[PDB]
Amino acid sequence: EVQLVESGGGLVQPGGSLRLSCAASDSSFYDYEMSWVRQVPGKTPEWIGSMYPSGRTYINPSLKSLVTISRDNSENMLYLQMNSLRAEDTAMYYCVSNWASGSTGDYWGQGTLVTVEVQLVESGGGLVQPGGSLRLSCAASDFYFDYYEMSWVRQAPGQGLEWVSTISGLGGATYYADSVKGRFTISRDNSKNTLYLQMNSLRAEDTALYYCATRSPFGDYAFSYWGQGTLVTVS
Amino acid sequence: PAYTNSFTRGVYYPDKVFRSSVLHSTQDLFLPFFSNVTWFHVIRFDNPVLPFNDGVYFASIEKSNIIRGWIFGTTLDSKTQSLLIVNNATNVVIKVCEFQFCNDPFLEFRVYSSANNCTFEYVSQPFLMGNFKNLREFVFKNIDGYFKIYSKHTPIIVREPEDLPQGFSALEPLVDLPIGINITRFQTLLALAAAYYVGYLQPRTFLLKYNENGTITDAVDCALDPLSETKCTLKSFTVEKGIYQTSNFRVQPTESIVRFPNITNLCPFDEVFNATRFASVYAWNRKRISNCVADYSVLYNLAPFFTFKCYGVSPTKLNDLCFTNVYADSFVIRGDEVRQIAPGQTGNIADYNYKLPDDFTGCVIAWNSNKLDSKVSGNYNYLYRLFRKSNLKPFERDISTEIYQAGNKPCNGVAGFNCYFPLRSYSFRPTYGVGHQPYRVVVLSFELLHAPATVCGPKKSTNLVKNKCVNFNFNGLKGTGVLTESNKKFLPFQQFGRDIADTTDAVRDPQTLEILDITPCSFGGVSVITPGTNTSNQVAVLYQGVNCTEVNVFQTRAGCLIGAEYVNNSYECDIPIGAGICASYQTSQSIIAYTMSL
Repeated sequence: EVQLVESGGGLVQPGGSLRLSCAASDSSFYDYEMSWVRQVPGKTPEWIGSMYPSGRTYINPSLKSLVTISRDNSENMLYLQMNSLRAEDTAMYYCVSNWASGSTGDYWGQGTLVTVEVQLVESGGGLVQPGGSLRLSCAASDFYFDYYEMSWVRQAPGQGLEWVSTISGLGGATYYADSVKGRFTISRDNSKNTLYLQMNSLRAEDTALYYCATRSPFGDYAFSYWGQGTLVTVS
Repeated sequence: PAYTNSFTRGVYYPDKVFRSSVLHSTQDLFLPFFSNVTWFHVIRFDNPVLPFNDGVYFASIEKSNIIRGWIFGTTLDSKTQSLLIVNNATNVVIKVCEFQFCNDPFLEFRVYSSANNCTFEYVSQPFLMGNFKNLREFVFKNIDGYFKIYSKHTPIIVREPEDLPQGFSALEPLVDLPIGINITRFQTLLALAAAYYVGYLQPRTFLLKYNENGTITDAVDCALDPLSETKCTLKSFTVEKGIYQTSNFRVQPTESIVRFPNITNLCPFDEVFNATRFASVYAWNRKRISNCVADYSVLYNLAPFFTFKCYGVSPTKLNDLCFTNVYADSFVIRGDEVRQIAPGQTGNIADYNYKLPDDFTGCVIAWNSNKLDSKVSGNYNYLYRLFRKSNLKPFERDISTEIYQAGNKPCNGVAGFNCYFPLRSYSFRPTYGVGHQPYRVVVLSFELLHAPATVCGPKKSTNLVKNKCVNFNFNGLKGTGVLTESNKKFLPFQQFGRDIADTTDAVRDPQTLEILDITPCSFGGVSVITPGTNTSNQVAVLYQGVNCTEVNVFQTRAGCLIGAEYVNNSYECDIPIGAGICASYQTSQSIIAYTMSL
């Protein structure tokens, strides 16, 4: 519930420093880049300034060397001191949390009108207790394709092979199968480039020979890279 | 009740296209050859209401035509719009209206009771066409709301076969009523030594041979004899010495099932196309479409976009291929490097702003227009990545404002000489060339996963049929066979041999959680040995050792064959049957199974 406040406005004389105040909603909404955009009546708004989270600011080359903004106190300080005021820039002003996600993730202000190398090794222990959680890991040496999709397929001898996990490389939404709905989940840690399968209470039918196979979401319907294999004897 | 032969009688034109010397093998409604059809002998009321399964092939050999009209209707109870043909003396009228036909099919307007809310009527003036008894034949059917009637009234010979004439015929399209009412029953109207020759146009696969003049020379039914089955496998009409296989021609598909989609409510696909100012160049949004139904028809006529350059997949037929997840991006770049959006391209925005993988089965879209934006004030709202010391990975966000360094020494965050910020603003003026126009490009990424389909095409959904040889196209995998409701849980995902030469065995229902086992209707490697139609018209079959008992036969280590006899003698190998054994054609004149002269 972002409820940032904006203050500062009213009658002003051409020539001076307009002191605004864009305060956050006492939260951590300053982790990304905020923006200050000016909107004139009867026309689309015009961007003015952009404050990046890494202690940086950027103004438009048109209105250059006439406006400054800085925090310098690790608090909600977005004064945006506009130097050399006039009557042409008199319009509507409102700060936005991020002017880079139009109509998708942006939150406008209220409004203040102014006047004037393919080794996919695996892990795992041995037998598993008849009912109980577990955890398996899969490492990827010399692998940087962060857009491929992952899966934990079970190819134990006897019956056929199945599909359980699905990690969208372009996305990240967890897609499970029908028999593993309330079962182990997956997580793609992009820091160390590994795969984590946090198991849960398994039954006698969960005994399999799960692998760690990755493939490309665009192209064919088969896999591209294999692993070494792990055994989970639930008995 | 009686049966008779209907050889080479019932072949018509499937469509109205006037081709020239083509090969037509469309599976439409036809009457198979040598079919036991009914022959009604009239001198009285002997012919009852005939069942209209899929069409009626009527015929009569007589002079001074007294059987001219035909009674159509669904139930003949004044419920649906029936059909009547009144051609008593000179006024031929085809009326599509509800007529209550009594028990007197003969004439003279006492056949019907009264009139009702009628419909369109054909005013065709051409008449429906002591020497001999001429032959008149007609074909009646109704498909796709078109009541097509075919006729090939031609002078017949003077009672040569006395049952049905020889030679091939092809009934030219007589008329085509645009009414779409359904007909289930069939009868006739007596206009008072004739004969009623009717049949059932059961669905099968037929092959025809057209000519440059318009007439059809040859036609094969592909369902009569193994030689007829083999003739429709080489796309020809003459055969010679050899042995050839078939593919599911002895059993023909009955219906067609698709069941592609399962959702009726559309998704907000237009929110990314028509909205306020989109994202910048250094940052790009990504909306993940979910369980929905895709309707690309509204994106074609409404809001005319630019060229639909689709890479990886076909640019058309996008209303049938269904995927699992479909991601929608957002972007706006200058109109001088948009060509770099294609996969495998390089440049400025394709190297440090947004990269594309080598395999991208999506499609780009653009609606460049400087009317919604680019006011005359000085445009510096959009920014783009200036430079990067490293290479960009495809499909990777670049939200970072680190001080870019390009000099011999690190700047340590001072923004000075050779320490420019990696984000530079853009300039989009409404008065400029084509190379400075804001292209609001969007790369719709279509990928396929192992998850159930969530958003398919806008087609309809048919009903599931159990224990029947039909065709099914669930998720692009077209298959002809029989679906069985089995208990083979844990759906197979066979990909060990990379599916080089292998077919599927079972599928999952895309509508509800179900398993459908796919079984071939009739197979087993049925190879027919044809010595050639020039010598005779007798062939034999052979199976590649499947069962030797299909649910004059000799037992060898190659299967079982029917239509020959084993000879203990040995001769020269002429036609290799299998496992070294060969056959020939010697005197009665037939084929034998002599031992190979080893």
